[PDB]
Amino acid sequence: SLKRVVWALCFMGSLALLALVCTNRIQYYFLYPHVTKLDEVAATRLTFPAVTFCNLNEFRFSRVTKNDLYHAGELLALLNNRYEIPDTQTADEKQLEILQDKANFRNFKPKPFNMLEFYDRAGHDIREMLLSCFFRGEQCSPEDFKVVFTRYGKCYTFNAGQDGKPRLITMKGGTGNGLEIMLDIQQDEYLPVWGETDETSFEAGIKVQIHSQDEPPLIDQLGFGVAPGFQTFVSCQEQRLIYLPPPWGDCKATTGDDTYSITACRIDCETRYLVENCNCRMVHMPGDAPYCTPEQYKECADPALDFLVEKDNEYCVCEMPCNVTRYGKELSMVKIPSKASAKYLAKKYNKSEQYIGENILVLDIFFEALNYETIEQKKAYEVAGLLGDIGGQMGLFIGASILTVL
Amino acid sequence: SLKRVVWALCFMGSLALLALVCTNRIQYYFLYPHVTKLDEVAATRLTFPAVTFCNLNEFRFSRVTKNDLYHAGELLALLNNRYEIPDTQTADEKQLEILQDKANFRNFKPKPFNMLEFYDRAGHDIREMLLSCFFRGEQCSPEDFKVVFTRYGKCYTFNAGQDGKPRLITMKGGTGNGLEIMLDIQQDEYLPVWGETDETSFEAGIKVQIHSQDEPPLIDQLGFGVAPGFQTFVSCQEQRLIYLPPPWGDCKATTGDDTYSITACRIDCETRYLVENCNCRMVHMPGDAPYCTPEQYKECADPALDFLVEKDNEYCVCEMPCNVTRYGKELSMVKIPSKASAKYLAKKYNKSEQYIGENILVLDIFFEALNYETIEQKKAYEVAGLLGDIGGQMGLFIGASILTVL
Amino acid sequence: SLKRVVWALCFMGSLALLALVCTNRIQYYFLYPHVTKLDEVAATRLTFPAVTFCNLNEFRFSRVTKNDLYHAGELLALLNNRYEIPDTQTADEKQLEILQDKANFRNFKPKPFNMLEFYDRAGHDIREMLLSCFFRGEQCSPEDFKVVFTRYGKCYTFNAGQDGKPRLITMKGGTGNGLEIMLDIQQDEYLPVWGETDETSFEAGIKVQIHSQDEPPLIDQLGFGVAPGFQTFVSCQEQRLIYLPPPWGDCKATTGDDTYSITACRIDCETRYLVENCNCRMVHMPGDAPYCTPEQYKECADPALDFLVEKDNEYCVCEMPCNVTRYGKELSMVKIPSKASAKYLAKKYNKSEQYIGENILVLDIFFEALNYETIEQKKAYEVAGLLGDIGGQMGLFIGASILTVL
Amino acid sequence: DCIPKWKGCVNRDCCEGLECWKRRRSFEVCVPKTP
Amino acid sequence: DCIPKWKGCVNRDCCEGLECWKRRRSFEVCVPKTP
Amino acid sequence: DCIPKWKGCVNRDCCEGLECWKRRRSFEVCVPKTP
Ligand SMILES: *[C@@H]1O[C@H](CO)[C@@H](O)[C@H](O)[C@H]1NC(C)=O
Ligand SMILES: *[C@@H]1O[C@H](CO)[C@@H](O)[C@H](O)[C@H]1NC(C)=O
Ligand SMILES: *[C@@H]1O[C@H](CO)[C@@H](O)[C@H](O)[C@H]1NC(C)=O
Ligand SMILES: *[C@@H]1O[C@H](CO)[C@@H](O)[C@H](O)[C@H]1NC(C)=O
Ligand SMILES: *[C@@H]1O[C@H](CO)[C@@H](O)[C@H](O)[C@H]1NC(C)=O
Ligand SMILES: *[C@@H]1O[C@H](CO)[C@@H](O)[C@H](O)[C@H]1NC(C)=O
Repeated sequence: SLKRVVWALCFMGSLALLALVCTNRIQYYFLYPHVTKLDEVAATRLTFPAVTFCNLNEFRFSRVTKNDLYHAGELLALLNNRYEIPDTQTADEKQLEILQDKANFRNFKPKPFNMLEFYDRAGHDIREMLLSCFFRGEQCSPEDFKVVFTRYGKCYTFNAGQDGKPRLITMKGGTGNGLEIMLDIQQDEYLPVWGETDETSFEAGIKVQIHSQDEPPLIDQLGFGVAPGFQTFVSCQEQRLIYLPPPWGDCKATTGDDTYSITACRIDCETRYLVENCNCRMVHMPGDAPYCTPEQYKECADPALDFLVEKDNEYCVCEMPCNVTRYGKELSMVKIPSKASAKYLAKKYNKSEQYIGENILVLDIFFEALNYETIEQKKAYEVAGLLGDIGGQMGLFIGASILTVL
Repeated sequence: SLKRVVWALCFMGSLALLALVCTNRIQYYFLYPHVTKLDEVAATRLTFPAVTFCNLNEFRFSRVTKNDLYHAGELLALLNNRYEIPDTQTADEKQLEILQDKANFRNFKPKPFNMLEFYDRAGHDIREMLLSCFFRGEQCSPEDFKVVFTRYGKCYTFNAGQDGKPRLITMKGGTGNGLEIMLDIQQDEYLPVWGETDETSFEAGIKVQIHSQDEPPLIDQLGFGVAPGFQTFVSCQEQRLIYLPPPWGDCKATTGDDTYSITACRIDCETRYLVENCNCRMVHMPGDAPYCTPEQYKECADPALDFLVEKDNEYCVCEMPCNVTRYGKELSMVKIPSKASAKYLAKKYNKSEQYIGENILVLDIFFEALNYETIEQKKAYEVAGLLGDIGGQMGLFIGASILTVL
Repeated sequence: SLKRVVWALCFMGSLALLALVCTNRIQYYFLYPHVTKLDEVAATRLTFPAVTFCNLNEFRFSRVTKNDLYHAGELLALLNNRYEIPDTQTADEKQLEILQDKANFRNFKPKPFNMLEFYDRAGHDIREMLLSCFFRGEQCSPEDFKVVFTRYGKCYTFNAGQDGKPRLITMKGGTGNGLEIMLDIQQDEYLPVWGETDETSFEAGIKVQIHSQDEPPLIDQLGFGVAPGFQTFVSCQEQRLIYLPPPWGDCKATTGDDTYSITACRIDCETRYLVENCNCRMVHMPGDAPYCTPEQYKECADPALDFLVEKDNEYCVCEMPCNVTRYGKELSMVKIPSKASAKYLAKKYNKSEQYIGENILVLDIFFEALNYETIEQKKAYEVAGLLGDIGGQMGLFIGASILTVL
Repeated sequence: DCIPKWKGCVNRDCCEGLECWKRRRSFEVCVPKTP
Repeated sequence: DCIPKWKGCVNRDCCEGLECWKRRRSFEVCVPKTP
Repeated sequence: DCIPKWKGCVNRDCCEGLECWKRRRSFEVCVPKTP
């Protein structure tokens, strides 16, 4: 029964592979497989990123009083356990006579203060700092920067999209279509450093961070420096990339909190922790909780916050977001002033030539192209797809099932 | 007629899905779908990019005469409506006596000039600027930079591939296999800034742009700064990416104009507009049209050109090109001179030590790897593909069509 | 026989396409086709890159003796054919009396030296250079940098993973979770430059390279500058990408040599060549061979090595590796010291204010995110796949083959 | 008297259809009204 | 006497469970023992 | 007299097969003729 055998050979072979492959492709959908779809799209419109920039000096000495120097003084390392100036005290010719007239504790009468208002008043002032501001050739001004408190101090966020204002867009690549600012970093109002502490610093300049408006700055961690006495072009490429919730992916798409962000979750994780461990919240942190004090800072807040972010990694697990924007950047500097325009600007802002080279910087952020790119995780095999391969032939097989029973 | 019904059930089911899916896959080809094919390829040969660099100072004061100071003088803000020096005039000890001997309009006899030749003669000179040039270890020289006029002034493009010269290639990644130049920015020949105007600037240094030779520079918009008194390594990654004409894509593949470029279309769009609105063309613009004048510049050309690029975005729509090269860059600086080599170079170029720190910069461009990457838009479903899925079974179905009519 | 013809028409058509397509898909597997699978994955752990940094000055003058100045002296261009100081000699007020007391060859008695130990002793010392070091908030120290000799001199590699030590990991993006170092570049111990030679340099600062530990530095070629008097943030994105051996790909997966690297093959290619052409090996090169001498250097080693890497590209073909890690970087600088902390640090390290601005730099390397990306070459069509398309139907066709012979 | 397009508007009076706008690198001038 | 968490450990004596750790930007302080 | 490979060619006379080439960071020297 050779041919008779073959007839049943390949006939029983058919249903072999059929169910074989069928369950295979069915299994492949059970792995919940995906594919990363990369796309470069060139629009005529880009929504311009929010730009936050902090000065590195936390407060102006011009703006600090006898009052604040009491409580705060020992936190800035300008003071002793004894409310006095260490043998480590290193300070300017003129600062002495002006420091002590404000440093005299003979017949001292104290009055209350809070670091929120302190940062507010003594922190640097964008009205002062900003010599000129242009977005896309339309003159802007201090009105356009919302204030955000960061661990640096009083800070300023351009293109906020906050307080329900509009988010700016750009019609073209290149310089004229970005933001160009010119600052006096105000070194003269810089506090003296008589020793190392979290509120005191060796570097002079600003720190910037470019974020989606949806994302708050952590300028401490994610920011990039800009030095005085340089024009600095920063030329950006918008890269926007996407993830899936499980089973497919690990991301969390959560507006439950507005929108979910790493910096976002990362921050209240310091909030909860600082509150809890310090029985206080720190000024740049959100919530209804109490503000810290100079004593609170030194002895709990500051150190606790340092251990948190640097040392202990078992506390905060901040899940991977699905929708995420990132801006790739390219920086370059050139001297400013040119030796030719020195005296022009020593006139125009009324400072010394030598001053200009120390305190003046000009920051240019832009897009190199109007194109921007995307990396998306898409579902590889979907219920429709399984019904598209197995299902159709599974309905066909279930059809020849009845005709058989006869 | 249970089994009799099933026989026609699945029989009429077959042609259900058959035409169903068939027209589906036929519909999917009507969407003219595509896929972006990303590839990283490592060759043994890279074609080296064209490198354009402008000085920031438009003309040398050493090279300007009584003649040009008449017409041009008020455009550089060195002059009044009255041909005189403003109360805003801020200028060097020695410049006075040397400025006015050239500034004396008593018994003044004028003579013609044009800004094309002005830029040509008074613009900075690469013979002067370039102290040393090496590509891939073979000493180059001023012969190797074609001159391109930009809104900055006289400018110079390395690895031109123009005037039908060859385009240089690189056999290896790293420094020795790139271009390394050393400039004196020549601050001493920098014009004074007595006020703000388009032809005057606060920053000292150069601006570079790295382009395909096929692409002209817009160094104004797309360029990246380099400061004096620094060695600056710029380390590149060639990223070459492709697009499709419609229906698939939005690109335009046009040699109709040689080859189509954004900067390319972007430029004649300023040309047409500047010509039209100013009844003149500006020196760095192409065409047969007339050159502007200092009066023309100030009162029409300059301002009109500013409104064009910054403000009004409804004029120029410049379509997305299919074939496009982009060079990704990484920059870093180090002090030059070292305090050790200061006096060596104060000797060797015959300037002061202090001079060297202001005027001397060294630019190193290279590839980090010989690899370079590509992002290509490929056609997902093609006529061959539809005939490959539906067609074969559509010919098979049309076959069982005849045997049926019997 | 119309319908009779059709019956054989489509019947002979079936086997047409069947074998047609079948051999097509069989042919497509013969092209050994592949696909590049791009993936962005966000882990909770990143393995931190090795970080090598060289000082630009090869040896301290503080640390050189009469002895070394004999042999070496003419190689550093501090000497004549006659063992004397050229008319090109340009050197500091105090250096004269201190240079010649060490320069006196009257009654001279020589003693042996080797450039390996020379580099070792006279080369800069990380005990000196490193004012502070922190990784992820845990204070590190000179113990943590293995010494690697490069063409620069004595050099130091952080996060070595060598001498069978562990490779450090990072739990979080941002600054606190990276490495932050603070150096005195030690300009005062910089050798004088009286002329140009491979062992002498115009720039002051360091050079860094960030590599997988598996990959040795070529800091000469692949490194990126860092200048003194700046804090420099360098913020990294780990991009890890893969290739296939032939037929599919061009890569070579070879541990035959531990692991294969371009810099790796690239180096012994200089080793073999330098040895061969110079009958010597250069100090930073591996192997059992002899060390060069100052005479050997000048007259063979140095020049030969220069011709190798810059000029002659027919010698070294170094094949494309399969497994390759690359770190993308973003740099920025800010002034240090602030004019406020100047005197603090002029105290703390006991140098002049003016000194601090020249010699002090602070380098911060970190990851911006914990995410890192991959580009993988995967096999498009595999033996299993061909058996998956043709094979199953080829077994089915071979089945209807027997039933036919009847 | 109105001030034409392209002309310096300093200390100002533009001709019909224009707004006087301060340019980034230089003095303000009258130019076309913009959305 | 032991020194509590959060307190400056300079010239040292931490309370049980803590190690005295030198912070990057400021003085050393006692904090939780770490793996 | 010809100058061998590897030797400083300053103020020049290379041995057969070599061209005298100015190096980036240092003095010119005789080396192999190149395409
Ligand atoms: C993800 O991004 C897209 C594009 O902006 C947006 O429309 C969508 O709302 C985002 N997804 C979710 C679920 O928020
Ligand atoms: C000019 O600058 C000096 C120094 O800052 C200051 O004393 C003066 O108040 C400024 N302007 C004037 C003239 O009031
Ligand atoms: C696109 O790029 C390829 C690769 O260089 C080139 O060969 C081709 O000519 C370009 N396409 C067109 C139509 O110009
Ligand atoms: C040396 O430099 C000075 C200043 O630029 C100049 O006067 C002189 O002409 C230069 N060279 C010589 C010695 O001619
Ligand atoms: C390639 O990279 C993977 C990921 O680390 C590694 O496990 C594997 O060993 C590498 N391949 C080979 C053959 O070395
Ligand atoms: C302080 O610095 C000076 C200059 O380098 C040096 O002479 C002295 O030895 C240093 N320290 C002291 C006080 O010993």
